This record gives sequence, structure tokens and C-alpha cells, in this order.
Amino acid sequence: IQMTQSPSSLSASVGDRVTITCRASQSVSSAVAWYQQKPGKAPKLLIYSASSLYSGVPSRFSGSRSGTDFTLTISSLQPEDFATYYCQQGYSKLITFGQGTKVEIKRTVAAPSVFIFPPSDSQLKSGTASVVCLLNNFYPREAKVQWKVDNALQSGNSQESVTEQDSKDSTYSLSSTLTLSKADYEKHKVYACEVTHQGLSSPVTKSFNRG
Amino acid sequence: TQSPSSLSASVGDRVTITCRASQSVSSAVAWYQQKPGKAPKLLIYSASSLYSGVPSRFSGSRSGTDFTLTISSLQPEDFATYYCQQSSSSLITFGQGTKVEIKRTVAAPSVFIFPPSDSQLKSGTASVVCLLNNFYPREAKVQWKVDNALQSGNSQESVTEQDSKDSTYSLSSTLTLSKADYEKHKVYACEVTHQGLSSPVTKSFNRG
Amino acid sequence: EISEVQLVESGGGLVQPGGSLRLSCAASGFNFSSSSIHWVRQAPGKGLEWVASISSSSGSTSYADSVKGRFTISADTSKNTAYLQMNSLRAEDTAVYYCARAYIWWYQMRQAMDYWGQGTLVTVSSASTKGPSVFPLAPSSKSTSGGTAALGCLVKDYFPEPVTVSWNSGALTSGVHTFPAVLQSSGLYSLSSVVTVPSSSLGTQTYICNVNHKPSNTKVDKKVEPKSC
Amino acid sequence: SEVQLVESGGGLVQPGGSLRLSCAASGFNLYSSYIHWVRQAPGKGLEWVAYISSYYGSTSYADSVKGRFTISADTSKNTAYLQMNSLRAEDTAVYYCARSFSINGSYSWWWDQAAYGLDYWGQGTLVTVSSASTKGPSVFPLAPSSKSTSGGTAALGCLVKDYFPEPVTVSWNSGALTSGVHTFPAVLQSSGLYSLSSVVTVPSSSLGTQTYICNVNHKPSNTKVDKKVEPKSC
Amino acid sequence: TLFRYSDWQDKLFMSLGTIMAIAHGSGLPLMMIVFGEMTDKFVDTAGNFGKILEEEMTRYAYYYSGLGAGVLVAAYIQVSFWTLAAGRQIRKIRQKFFHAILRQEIGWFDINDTTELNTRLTDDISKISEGIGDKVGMFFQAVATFFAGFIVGFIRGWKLTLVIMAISPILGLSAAVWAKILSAFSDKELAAYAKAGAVAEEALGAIRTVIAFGGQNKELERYQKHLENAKEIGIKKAISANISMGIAFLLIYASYALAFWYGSTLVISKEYTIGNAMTVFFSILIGAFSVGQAAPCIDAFANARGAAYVIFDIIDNNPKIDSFSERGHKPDSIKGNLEFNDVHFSYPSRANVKILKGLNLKVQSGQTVALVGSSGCGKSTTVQLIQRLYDPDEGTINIDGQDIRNFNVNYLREIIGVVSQEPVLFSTTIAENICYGRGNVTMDEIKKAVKEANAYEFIMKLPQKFDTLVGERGAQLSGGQKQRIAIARALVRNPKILLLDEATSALDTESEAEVQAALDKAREGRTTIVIAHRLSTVRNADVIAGFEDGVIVEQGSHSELMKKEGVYFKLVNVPPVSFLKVLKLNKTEWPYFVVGTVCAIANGGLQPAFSVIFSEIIAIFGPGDDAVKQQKCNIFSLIFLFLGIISFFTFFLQGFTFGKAGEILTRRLRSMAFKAMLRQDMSWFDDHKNSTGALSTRLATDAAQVQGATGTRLALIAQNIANLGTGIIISFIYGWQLTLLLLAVVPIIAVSGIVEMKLLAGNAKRDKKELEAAGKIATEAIENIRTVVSLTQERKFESMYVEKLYGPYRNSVQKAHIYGITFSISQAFMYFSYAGCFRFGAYLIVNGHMRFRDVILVFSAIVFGAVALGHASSFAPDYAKAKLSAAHLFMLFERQPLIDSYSEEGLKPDKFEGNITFNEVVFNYPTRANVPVLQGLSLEVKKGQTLALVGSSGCGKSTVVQLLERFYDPLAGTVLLDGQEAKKLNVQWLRAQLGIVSQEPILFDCSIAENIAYGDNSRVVSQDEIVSAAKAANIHPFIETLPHKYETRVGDKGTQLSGGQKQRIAIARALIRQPQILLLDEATSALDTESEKVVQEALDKAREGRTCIVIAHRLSTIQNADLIVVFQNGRVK
Ligand SMILES: CC(C)CCC[C@@H](C)[C@H]1CC[C@H]2[C@@H]3CC=C4C[C@@H](O)CC[C@]4(C)[C@H]3CC[C@]12C
Repeated sequence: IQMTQSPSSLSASVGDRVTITCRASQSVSSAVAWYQQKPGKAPKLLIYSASSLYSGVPSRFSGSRSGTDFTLTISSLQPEDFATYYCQQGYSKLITFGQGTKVEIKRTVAAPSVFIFPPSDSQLKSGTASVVCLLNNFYPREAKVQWKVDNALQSGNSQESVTEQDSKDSTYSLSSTLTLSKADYEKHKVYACEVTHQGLSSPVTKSFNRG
Repeated sequence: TQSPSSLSASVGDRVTITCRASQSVSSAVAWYQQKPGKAPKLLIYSASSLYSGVPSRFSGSRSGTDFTLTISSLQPEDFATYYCQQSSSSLITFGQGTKVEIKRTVAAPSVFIFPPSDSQLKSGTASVVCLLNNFYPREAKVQWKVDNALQSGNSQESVTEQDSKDSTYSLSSTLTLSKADYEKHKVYACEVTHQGLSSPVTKSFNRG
Repeated sequence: EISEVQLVESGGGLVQPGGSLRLSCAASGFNFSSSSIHWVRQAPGKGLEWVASISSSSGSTSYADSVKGRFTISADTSKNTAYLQMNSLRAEDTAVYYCARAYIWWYQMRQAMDYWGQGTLVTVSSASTKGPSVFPLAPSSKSTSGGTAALGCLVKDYFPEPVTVSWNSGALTSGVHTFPAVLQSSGLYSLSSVVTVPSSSLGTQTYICNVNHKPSNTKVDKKVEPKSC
Repeated sequence: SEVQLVESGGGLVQPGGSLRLSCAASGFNLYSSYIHWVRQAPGKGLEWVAYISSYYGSTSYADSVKGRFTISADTSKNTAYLQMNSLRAEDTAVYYCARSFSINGSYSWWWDQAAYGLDYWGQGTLVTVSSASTKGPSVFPLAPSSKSTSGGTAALGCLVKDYFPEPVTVSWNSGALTSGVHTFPAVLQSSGLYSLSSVVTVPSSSLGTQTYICNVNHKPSNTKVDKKVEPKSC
Repeated sequence: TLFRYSDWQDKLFMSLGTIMAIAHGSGLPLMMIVFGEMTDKFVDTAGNFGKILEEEMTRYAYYYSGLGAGVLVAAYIQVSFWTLAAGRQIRKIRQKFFHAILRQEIGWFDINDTTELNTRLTDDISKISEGIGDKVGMFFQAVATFFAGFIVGFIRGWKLTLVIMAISPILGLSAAVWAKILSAFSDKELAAYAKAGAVAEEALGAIRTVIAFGGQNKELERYQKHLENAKEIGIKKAISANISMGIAFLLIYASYALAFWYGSTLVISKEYTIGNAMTVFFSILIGAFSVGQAAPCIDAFANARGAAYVIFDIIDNNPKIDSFSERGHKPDSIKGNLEFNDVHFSYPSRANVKILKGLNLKVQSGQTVALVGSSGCGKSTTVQLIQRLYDPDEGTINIDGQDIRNFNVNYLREIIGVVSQEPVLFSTTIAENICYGRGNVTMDEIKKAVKEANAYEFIMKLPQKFDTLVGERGAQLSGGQKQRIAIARALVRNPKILLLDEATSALDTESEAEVQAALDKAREGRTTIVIAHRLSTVRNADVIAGFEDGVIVEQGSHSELMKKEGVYFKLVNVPPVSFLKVLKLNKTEWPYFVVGTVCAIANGGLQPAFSVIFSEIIAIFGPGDDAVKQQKCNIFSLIFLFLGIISFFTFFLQGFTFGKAGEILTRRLRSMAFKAMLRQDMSWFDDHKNSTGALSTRLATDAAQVQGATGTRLALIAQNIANLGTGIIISFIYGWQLTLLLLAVVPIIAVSGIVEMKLLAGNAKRDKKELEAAGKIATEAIENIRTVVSLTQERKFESMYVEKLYGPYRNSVQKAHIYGITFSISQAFMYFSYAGCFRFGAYLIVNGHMRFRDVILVFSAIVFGAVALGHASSFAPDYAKAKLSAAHLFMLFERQPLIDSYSEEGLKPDKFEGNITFNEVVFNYPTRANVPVLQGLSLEVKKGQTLALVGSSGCGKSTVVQLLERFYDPLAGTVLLDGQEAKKLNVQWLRAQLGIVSQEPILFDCSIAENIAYGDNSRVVSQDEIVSAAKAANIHPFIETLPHKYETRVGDKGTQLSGGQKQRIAIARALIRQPQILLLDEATSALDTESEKVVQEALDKAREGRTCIVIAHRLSTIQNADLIVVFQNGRVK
């Protein structure tokens, strides 16, 4: 009666066999679905029963069925691809949708740009401190960002808002933000942000001084 | 039935063709301007109203037992027969109407006599005719005299319709005699009477 | 019928005193409930004369007193045709039979004769089917020359009417006076066509009259001549 | 004609607050084929919710809300009405009006319920559940560091914070300069307000040569703040 | 009587159908008498061991085949001539009926109502159609066969018929008390329940107040109360009737007990033959349970007589003033005089109020008189009573001084022509439109008098200039084009009296002058009494008039009125629902259905059981090697007893349990529908389709038909199916040969019944279409009666109907023929099947394959079994009936009204601030959305003021309140309640916080004390607090005299209280709810000036502190009212 999403975050290159293999549960018994939602929309329909496709759709969505297995390959990967995909079940009085899936572009590792900014004179008046760490044009998206306060381990105050792909170069941007009250901002001077990125051969720790 | 107020005279009168009720009924008579040889056409109803297709010269009302149609200003546009139809009973009587026309003057008639040729005599009958051309008014008499005898019963009068233009009527009085009575006679005279003639014109001949 | 007359033809023919007909005045443009169909008799030389009255709304029936009893009018609001059966055929029952119309849903009219049909002319006769004869109504030589020496040719012993009589083979008909076919004792008729002309033209030209009895399939001619016995 | 699912109502609600989510399924009628209520996790994906078939009276709620989400599919004014009851916090998903299938095109049987996928969909009113009111975003420009590199590339940017709800247009030089800039997600503030960041890199020749503006436009708070950014002068 | 409409050939259709139904019925008993010849002879063959076996057997076969042809001809002459006489009777009923409705007065028209008429006509009739169509046929066949058992028993063997006869009368008593107690109950049940109906009628009768005070719930419970008592005796009568049927079957069975043992003695006396007896059994079995299985057909005739009742009430009727006779004088010479005479006249609907109470007028022919003043003074009450719509109660009107009652009205309403008050049109061309002047109008007669109102540009403009369609109420026109065709339309009559009445008020004044002066010089000899618009176009009248309260004292000419200081110096200054939703409305009470169906399978399959009883009986009867009768057959007389008592229990059970299922569903669904309705917005009931009586019928008849499906379907169809199936099982069992062959009939009857049901539903469809066409005509007059009389053009409508009605006529012809054909097929192939399979089984025996007695068991199982398909598909018409009714009430359920009365979410403002504010509020009603309501409105009250209003008569003077109580959402503007706008409100609170005086507030089917108490539900407001508010309303000091203090059930819309009292209460109905914002529209109308002020007086030192808007167009208490708004087409002035 349920679903299992195996094909998560597959970013293979255009014109190659990119396989979405989302496995259902026991005996949904031939009720698969593979829908397309372009980023920021409602999903389309691309195929049902893993045997037939929706009218007015390209014929690159091939689903092979083996028991508890529906395996749909896309081979061309047009610019109308590289949108969000979903696998969902309709059977036995119930229907279930799965978490977002998505196919992406495959590029070469790029030079990750790391930046750090302390809050200027106007942010410190309210008693707040939002020291910002930025990682731009870093490829791929799979990266780590770590913080440090007074050369000590910092956690629980790092929110990592990740922006979406630039469709042109499939690169990425990212912003970590470390926030403290004035009750700790005046008792700690050096705030550091290291990034473990495949381009960053050694984690560079951009450190700045209070002021 | 009505009394014939058949007027056809010189121009300039208000002829109100009157129609007496055959019996005592409720006031319903319908009038027509029928052309002899045509189909009647409605002009008025209720003896007071005005049907469709009618020009505003036809009109009528009641005067006790008097059902009238009023046509004035004797014109070169007055010629028909009229008709009353009584109503207001499970049966209906009628009126015979009148016969209007235009009266130029008293016309001058020309009378002639025609003996039957032998082409008629090879069958078993023959006909001597008295023709009166261009006579008017419609009243005219024509008589035959054989051997000075006021003959009757053998004078078939065939009169034409009124001349459309000048009201000059034509008439043929045919005296038809067979193999047994036509040869026995020698003189045939036709005496005609027309009011415009001061003298009864006589056209006669002897058989030879 | 509200913009025309749709009383259409039905039952046209000829009758002998041993004959009869089921005559009809097939109304149209309205439906019988809207009317009361009437017939009348057009006796020649007299006025119009009523015969009967049916109104299929109430099925009423009022006959005249002559054609009384021996007749019947039987209209059918289904098929929309009034039906007067002329049986027991004596002589004077011949005429043209104006079959009429009426509005019964406007009592103000008070004249159930609002419309009129031409009428199926019914003709009793005597030993029909006889072709005519042309006879010269020949002018005698005493006839008025230089004035008007009328002349002509007579159609004798013919049935039925009409018979088409022409002059000069259609080259002259004015000055000819066409007389109506008046009844002969034999049930046949007689009509003359007298022409007005000075006899000085007969001294040079002769006129031929043509008679065509297509009701009897005959074409008979004769040149009328000055009578020189 | 064709299926049009036009959605109205809802979106601002406190947890414990009711609503009506309405879907004019105009272009066809509620009574031929099913009508569900898709769920769109705020950045995670989808979920199925619930559905009524009004040619069988056969309705279905969802597990974690059964009792708070009454469906009705009115067939005279042809519109779906979801009575939402108290709409708790973690249900700020987008709710799309969904149509079910027609293996022929004309209607939907009841047996083997909705077997052949949802061959028509719509665009609903994104709903959100919070207790934050309308508030104005203060922009703190995270000005380019006094450690700006000479002869290289230095970034400069600004953060907007302390507002509810979205959206804020974060642009540069009154929006005339928007090339390369990365729009970062509008983050939810810990109390319920919102915030986000936006920064762009400039070569080391145009940091002090020109002085840029971090302009922000927030319509729910009617605030269009223009703020000058500049490298730190110690 | 029903049949009272029948021509001769009608009756010959009937009688030939009835005797051929007799022969239809006598078929199968005589088939059992030959059964008995066969049984005797061939059981003597079997038991005794006859080489003629095949000979004799096929002989008997061809005998039954002869009867096959016999029942064939019988069946379809029965059905043919029955349905044909039914159809011809139907159309004649409809013609003479619709004639009568066009004949019955306008009075009767304002006592019944239109959609109620049309619905009666259509459904009444179609009910009668199936009532007397063919049902009577099945019934006469089914009583024939049981009544033939009588003579067949006697002639065949005169022994056992003796005993069974001698038992018959006591069953006479059984079914006696059956009808006695069923009738007693159901009569008491209806005589009560009709009150549960009239309370629905009176509650839905003014949905306005019932919403205006939230008091929905008190009335829902009033319903459920009277429904409580009725539903109570529901199951009781169910018992009584099922008790009775159980008695009936107990007695049949113990009767068979006596018979079986007595005749066992006889056959063991080696007397007569097994044939005579065993027949007298069999031939007395089929008939009996068959004539038993006859309930639905006598149901049908019951419904049909009930229908034809009120229809014949309508037909036989006759008024004192008639539209179809020369009932008096009809003279020719008339001058258009007309003179009122001491007229004291009042309506036959709203009888109590009298409008004209003595008017001594004078009009002469040719001279026109002007009719002007204020509205309601008597203008329309003057115009109607001239063409004698409403026979003057005591007044009289005469032309030339004699009885217009003796003026034949077919002449009266045809000589005078009153161009209608509001110009009404018809779904015609302009040609026919005006043609309704008289009918025979030649195109010139049209055009010439058409131009007399300038109707030559917009008519000669359209594509198909004249021959384009004037729509619905002229929906392809409006006032600038409509009011022109009218004033020249009935002109073409050339009325002996034209009459004008506000008839030129909807165009530019040019066309107005055209119709006015072109009919000023056109009335040279005809008068025209004018009800006009402008105070110079009133003056085109030689005399002007003053309308004063049923007394003519002031009137006259120009110099005759202005100088008199009367009025003239005063004047110038169906989305289908499912099988499932119907079947699911009854879900709580499953066990009642499980019980009904189990006892159903028993009751049904009990018959082929009788096949086995009588079959092992044959064999045991054969040898008798011992004293078998009194030693064995005693046992069988017992088994008959056991099945007798088992039948009592199983019958009573299945019948009773479906009776209780019926009660259950009916109460449930009646209540739910009533609630659902009372919840909806106001914009549902301010319509013309969803009226009061339409709704009452909707409720009652629709719940009835929702039960009629299941609450009688399972039982009857189930007897039939498990019966056929039990025979099926038995037959398959013994020798599996004969079932199949005797089931070779299942394709013929199967596809035959199927094609008949499909083409008969097709007949229903082509019929709905044809009578829907016909009823367009019908409804046209049925609604517009006010004119279709005045033009005196109803008889052409009669004829146009009749010719259309020919539609479902020929339909009926097709129906009779296809139905006769199909059911002849069915019967004849059943018989043919007996004969053929009978034959083949003969040679089967002449193998030895089947012990004869087994074949007789098989054939006998079949011959019993199929006798259950008599009306198995006869309850199908009622199922599609129910299915339609179901989809209807489901439209009534789920409709989620825009503005819900049970506001769950939103603002429930716990405090009140009386600040309402308008700023440019535009609004149009829904009904006919051409004309608007407001031209932009903007007003407001503060706390305690008095925004009074005064203007003309009906210029937007009602719609003030209906925008504040949240009936309607005003199109575009501002309306709010103290800043927090109304759309935030919880209308429940809002509605229970305001206060309204209804425009004519009714009382209910209730006492004096709750009516007032009504004003605050959600809590029982106590007894005492009324007497203050009822003395503060100065209405309690009156209860002094009333017989009971507070138990007067003031009947349906205030029967024992007058209107002034039914107004003198109106204020008290809310005061305890504390209405802080009084919205009084026509506050006090029907009282006396000394006490009439105590409405406001008793309020003067109390109205303050709480805001209000007081609207009562008078002088003593508006001249002391604060704010004023003049109504000029819907603005503030
Ligand atoms: C409620 C009423 C009708 C009681 C019904 C039961 C009666 C009518 C039935 C049940 C008991 C029966 C009797 C049972 C046994 C006896 C005695 C024996 O020698 C044979 C037949 C005879 C005489 C039966 C005749 C039929 C019978 C009389």
C-alpha cells in the first residue's frame, strides 16, 4: 500500500540512459505513476500502468515491470527534462504520493567561491548578529559547510538555505548564516566558516575579527 | 330580397344602393362587388363595418330595415354587379343587387338583316337574323314579321355585354325556320324599337 | 389564407340527370375549427343562392329548402375538406358553386362569408360531344356599302363551351362584336361574331373566320363572302 | 470544451483555524469523474489527500486529518468545497485540485478506484499555517567586508528580515542591476516572521568607484526600502 | 366513475379486451384439468408398470400447444385493446379537462396556483394512464384463473372442492378484517399526517421570518413531532396487514390439511381416481396464490381512482359566469357606455380585505375619463371588474342599464379592449402577437393599424422583419420596443371601448404621444377611461376622476376638479445519482433488510417445495400396499400444518420488517430534506420554480417514491427470483433434461422484455418531449391567464393544444402496439415450452430415463414457478420514478449555499455597534435581471437615530432591509457593520441580533405564547417575560378576552386572528431578542390611530439607546423622524 523512492537526485548528462527506479510496496499490483512537475508547478502525467503514456508526450519514458519493480528510463533528456519527477500509487481504496524526485544536469567540478561577511554597524544595534558565509558557483551541489566560534565547535545556529540550479551551467549557490544575541556576540570575537567542497582541496576557513 | 336600385347615368350622384330585409332579423348583411364572370369580394360586414382590401369609397350603415351601400361621385370608375347577403337566421335569403356602368349619351344603332345561305339550308334548318349594333340604353326591342304577322316564339335574342368604352350594345334576333316553314315564306321584315330612335327602324326583304 | 385564399379545387366535372358528385371545397391556410365552411349557388341570370352550412366546431348542419333532404355536407376536421354530396340530380341544380369561408371565432363579423372560392361549375346537359359548324352570316349585296356592312359567321350545333372563334387568322378582331353563347332549345348554344366594315373592302378582300372546338376536337373554317345569289 | 480547475480561498490561518478550499471544476461537472486534493510539501514534494465521487456518494478523508477535512462536491454550482477544520501547523503545503481518470473520456466507474492515474490537474491556493501578522522587513546590508581584495573579486550583499508574510523583491540599484545575483530562499523566522539573503560579486574596480543600493519591495507591509551599500571604512 | 369518458368503440375495445382477458385467465386451470387427464392416465401407466405412450403423450402436447395459440391471441388482444381504450380515454380526459380549466374562473385560479396546475395535469393524467391502462388486464386474468379453479374442481372431481369451499368463508373473514383494519389505520394515519404536511406548508410558507429570526429549529421539531405520531402508527398498520396475510396463509394451509386427509380416505376407498383429487388440489393452488400475488395491480387502480377524483371535480364544475355559452343577451347596437354601481367586491383568495365598497361613476360613449390618484386606491381593481374577471361580490356593472350578467361575455370581452396594465407578450412573432387581437387579420389589416404606434422601424429592421421571434415575456425586446406592439395590438379589434391603464410608460415620450393621440382621435365614438402617467396626459380626458376608498364623491372635468380641492388640485401640486446513493440512504438499518431478504427466500422457494410435497404424494398414493392414508397421510396433513405456522411467522416477518424499513427511511429523509431546505440562502426561494406548493409536493411525494423502490422491491422481486430459482434447482436436480428445454424460453422472454423495456423507456422519452412541447402551450395561458382571458383568445389555444396533444396520442398508439406484442410473445412461448418439452420428456420416459412422477414434479415445479413473473417487471416504472426523485432530493442536499446560515468560521462579534454604512451600493434582483434595483446607494445610521424614508409607491422601498440581514450580497458597493465588515460576521449572531418587521408577518400553526417566544431560540425564553413584552407591545392586555390564555392554535396563516391583530403582534415577535437595530419596513399598517401609535409610543421612551431605521409612510411619526432618503430609481435623496 506504500512507496519507496530509490531514484533520488540523479543528475546524469543529456543523451544517456537516466533511470528512475521507484519501487512500490507489496501488491499495489500494476498501479505505478511517473509524473513531471517543472520546478514551481503542479505535476503533469507522463505514463500510467507502466504500459501506456499520456497522449502528447515524447516517447523517451520507458517503464519495464517486474513484480515489485517499475523501472522507467529517460534517454534523451531534453531541456524540457531536468524537472521534478514523482512516483505515486493508486490502488486499494488509497492513493499515495512520494517526496520530490528530480533529474539534473551533469557538469565538471567548478571553482567554489567562498565569502564571509560580518554584520556592519546597523545590525548590531538591535542586539543581533548574523555572520554570513556564502558559496557561489560551487559544483556540484554535494558539499559541506561547517562553522567555528572562538576556535571551538559551533552547532545549533547554522541554517543552510540552498538556492536552485542555474540551468545554464548546472552550478550552485549557497548561504549559511550564524546568528547570536548580543549576550554572546560581545564575548566571542573570531567567527569562522570552513567549506568542504570538492574544488576546495583543503577546507578554507575564512576567519574574520569582531568589528 | 332587395329592390333593384340599378343606377347607371351621367356623372355626379350619390347612389345609395338600398337593400330591404326579406324578414325581421338582427342586423347582418354582407355586400359584394361581383364582376359577372368573377368571384365575389368582401367590401363591408355587419352592414356598418369595412373589411380589408376596400378603398374608402364603399360604406354602409343601417336605417331600420334599410341596408345601404353608399357610393358617390359617379365616375368612369363605376361598373360591377352588387350583392346583398342576408344573415341572422339558420337559413339566409339574399339580394340580387344592381348593375352600374357609365352613361355617355344615347347611342345610334345600326340594324341589318341577313338571310341564311344555302350552306345552312342543306342541314334542315336556317336562320334570318336582325342585328342591332351600337344601341343604348340597355333597353331595346326587335321583332319579326312574316307575311305581315306579329310573329313570336321564334326570335332568339342574343345580346352582348355592354361595350366597355361607349356602352354601345349589340343584339342579334335570330328567326330560325326549318325545311317546312322557311321556303313557304317570301317576305321577312324586322321592326326594331330603340328609345333614341324617333321612328321604329324597319329592315325587310323578299326571298329571292 | 390569412395572406391569400387557399380554398383549393376539388370535384370538377360534368353531370347528367342520372349523375351525381361528391363535391368538395378543400380549405387550407387555416383549420376547420376556425371557421364554418359555406356553399352557395350561382344561378345564371339571378343573384347568389345559399345551399347549406356546416361548422366542424359543433358539427351543425342547416340546409336550404330546394336541395334540402337529398343532399349532405360532411366535413372532416382531420383531413380539412368540406364534403357536399350532390345526389338526386335533376336539371336546375346546375351552376357554378361558390364554396365560401367564415370566421366563427369573431362573432362581431356576423357574416359567415368572409372569403370566397371561384366555384366548381356544375353542368347538366343533353347528349353532349358534338362538334360545331361554321355558317356564313353572309351580307347581302344591298347591305350598306361605304358605311357599315356588318357581316360574320355563326357557330351552330356545338357542345360544349367555350369554342374559340377568331377572324382574319388573328389579324383583325376589333370591330368584331363577340356575342355570348346563349342557350339553344337543344341544350346547345349559339354565339355570333359580327364585324363592322364598309362593303367596299369586301369588293376586293375576303375575310375567313376560324372556329376551334377543342372541347370537341374540331377546327372548322370558312371565308365569309358577299352574297351574290 | 475541456477541464478547468480554478481554485480560490484560504492560505492565511492560525493553527486551529478553519477555512474552505474551493475548486470550480468548470468546463466539466463534478459528477462524471473523481475529484481529489493533492498535497505539495513546502519544498519536499507531493502527497495524496482525499477524494469524493458524487455519483456514488463515496468520499474519503485522509489518515492524519480524518475528521477535520470534510469534502463536498456541489453539482448545481459545479464547485468542490473542502471544509478545513483547524488546519494545523505543518500543513503549509500547496493544495492542488486534482481530477481522476476516464478510461473512455466520459465518466468514472467505482470499481478498481482511480486505477489509471490523474489525467488532469489544476493550480490551487498555496495555504500556510502561522500566527505571524503583517510586519515590515528591516534590511541589514551585509556590506562588502573591509577586507575587500584589491585586484580581484569581492562580494557585496544584504539580508532582509523580520517580516510576514512573503514576498520581498530584493534587487540592486533600484533593480537596474540584477545580473549574476542569487536569490536565496525566504527563510521563516523563529517566531513566525520571514527573512532571506541576497549577494552578488563585483570585480575589485567597481566597489568604491560606484556605490550600490539594496532595494527591497514588500507588498504585505507596503515598504519599499532603499539602502546604500559600501565597503567598510574602518 | 373512471370509465365515464368512453365512446362506443371505446367500450368495444374494453369489453373485447375483458372477455379475452377472461380467456387469458381460464387458460392455465384448464391446462391443469388436462394435467389431470394426463395425471390419471399416465400415473396409471407409471404405477401399473400403454405402447401408445408416445402417441397419447404428443396428443396431450398438441392440446397444450393449441392452448398456446389461445393464450397468445388472448394476451395481446387483452393488452392491445386495454391500452388503446386507455389512450383514447386519456386524450379525451385531457381535452375536456384542459377545456374545463380554461373554463373555470379566474377566482379558482387564485385559489390554486400555476405550477400546481400544470403538475396536476401532467402527473395526474400519466398516473391515470398506467392506472387504467393494462393493470386492469392482469387483474382480470388473475382473478379469472383462481375463479376457474372453482368450476374446474367441481366438474373434474366433485369431492374435495366440497371441503375447501366449506373453508372459504372463514378466509372471507380473514381478508375481511384485512381490509377493515388496513383501511381503519391508513385512514387515521392520513387524517393525522396531513397536519405534518400542513405545518411544512405554513413553515415554508413564509421562509422570510423563519430565517429572519433563526427560528429554523423550532419548526424542524414541529415537523418531527407530527411525523412522530404518524410514523408511530406506521409500523402498527404494517403489523395489522401482515398479521392478516399470515392468517390467510395459515388458513389456506390447514385447509389443505383437511383436504389432503379427507381425500386420502377417498382414494384409499379405491374410489374415483388420483386424477380428480390431485387436480382439485393443483387447480385450486395456482389460482389461489396467484390471485394472492395481486397486490401491486390493485395498488395501481387505487392510485388511479385517487387521481381521477379531483380531475373530475374540475371537469364536472360550472361557474355562475361562463366563457363558453350564449348564456344571455348579445345585442348589436351599442354605444360604449359603462357605469359602476355600488360595488362591494373582494377577492376569492384574500377575501377578508375589501377594496371597492360603493362607487357611483358615470362614463358615456365617445368621451374619455381619466383615472388617476395614488397607487392601490383602486385603478387595477377598477379595470379588472369591468371585463368581469372576478364576479362582483355585490357590485354590478351595466352597459345601457341592463344585466351584463346577461351580456354574453364571449361578446363582452370581445367588443372592448383594454391594452394591459403591464404589456404582456407571448412566444410568437409580432404578426401572431397582434393577431391575438382577433385572429383573422390580413397583412394589411396588420400593418395599417400597426403604424398607428410607429412599429415600423424596429420591426421592419430585423432579419425576417416581422417573422423574427418575440421571446419569453418578449425576451427579444424590452420596454423601448415592447410597449409599442401592445397598444396597437388589441386595437385591431377596433374596441367598442378601449381602456388605457399605465400602458405607455416604458419608452420615450414620442412613442407615448403616438399611441396616446393616435388613440385620442381613434376613439371618436368609443370611450377610453385612462390610467396614465403624466399630469398633462391625464388631461386628454373630458372628465378627470378621484379615487377615494370605495366612495365616488369627487371627480369631473378640468374646470370641474381643480377648483374643488379634492384630488386634482392636490394631484397637480439533474446530475443523475447512483444506484448506490439511493441504496445508501438506508444504511443504519441493515438488519431489517437482512431479515426481509431471508424471509423473502423462504416465502418464495416455498412453492417448488409444494411441487415435492405433491410429487412424493403421487407415488405414495399409487400402490397402497398397506393402510397408507391414516397411517402416513396423517403425517402429510401435519407437514401442511407446520408449513402453515412457518408461513405465518415468515410472512409476518418479511412484511413487517420491510414495513419498519419503510417507516425508518421515510422519517429520516423527510426530516433531512426539511432541514436542508430551511438552511439554504434566501436566493433559492425567491423564484418561480421552487415555490411553496412545488416544494411541498417535492418533499412528500419525493420521500414516498424514495421508499417505493426498496421498501417493496426486494420482497416482491425476491419472491419472484428465489421462486424461479427454487424451481430451477429442483428441476436441474431430478432430471437435468427438462430445465434447459423449458429454459429455452429464457432467451425469448429475456430479450423480449428487454427490448420492450428499452423501447418503452424510449416511449417515455418521446412522450416527455411531446407533452413538454404541449405543456409549453399549456403553461403559456396557465400563467398569463390575466390576458388570455382579456383578449378572449383562449379557444385558439384550446385548438393549438389539441393538435399538439395529437403527439403523445400517436405515441400511445405505438406504446399499445409494442407492449401487446412483447407480452403476447412472453405468454405464448411459456405455453409452447410446456408443450414441446413435455413431448420430448415423454420419449424420455419411454426410455425409463425419469420415473414419471419425477417428470410431473419437474413440469409442476415449472408451472408453479413462472406464475411469479406476472408483474416481476411491472414495478420497473416506479424504480426510474424513484431514481429521478432521488437525484432531485440530492440536488436539495449537497448544495453548499453561498452565504451559510450556520457560519462556523469567521467573526462571531460578541458586541454590537449599530453603525451600518453604505457607499455606492448597486444591486439587481436575480429573477428577471434586466432592470436594476439601485442607482448607487450610500446611507448610514448612528446609534439611536431614525433614518426615515418616504416617496412614491414601490420604487425600491422594500429592498432596504434585505441587504442588511445578509440575504443577498449587494453587487458592488460598501455595506458593513461597524468597521469590521459584514462578510466577517457570523450571520447566526448577526441575524439573531437585528430586528425586522415583516411586510406581512404571519403567525404559525402554533399557540399565542410560542409565536412570540419564537423570537429567541438557542434557549427557551420563559413564560413570564412575554407578558411584559406582550404588554409592552400592548397585545397582552387583549389576551384578557381569549378563551384559553395561551393555547390558541391560530390556524393556517392566522385563522382565528385578523390581520390587524396579526400585525398588532408583529412587534412582540422580536422585542425579547433585544433588537438594537430596528429595521421597520411598514411598521404599523392595519390598526387604529389611538392605539396604532402605541407601536411607536410604548417604544418612544425605549427606542432610544438602540439604533433603528423606521419606515412607515405616514405623517404623525415621520415628521418627528430624523434622516430622510427619497427613492428615485434606487439612490439616496
Ligand atoms: C387455526 C386453525 C385453522 C387450526 C389449524 C389446524 C387444523 C385445522 C388442522 C391441524 C391438525 C389437523 C388434524 C391433525 C390430525 C388429525 C387426526 C387424524 O385422524 C388425521 C387428520 C386430522 C383430523 C387433521 C386435520 C387437519 C387439522 C384439523
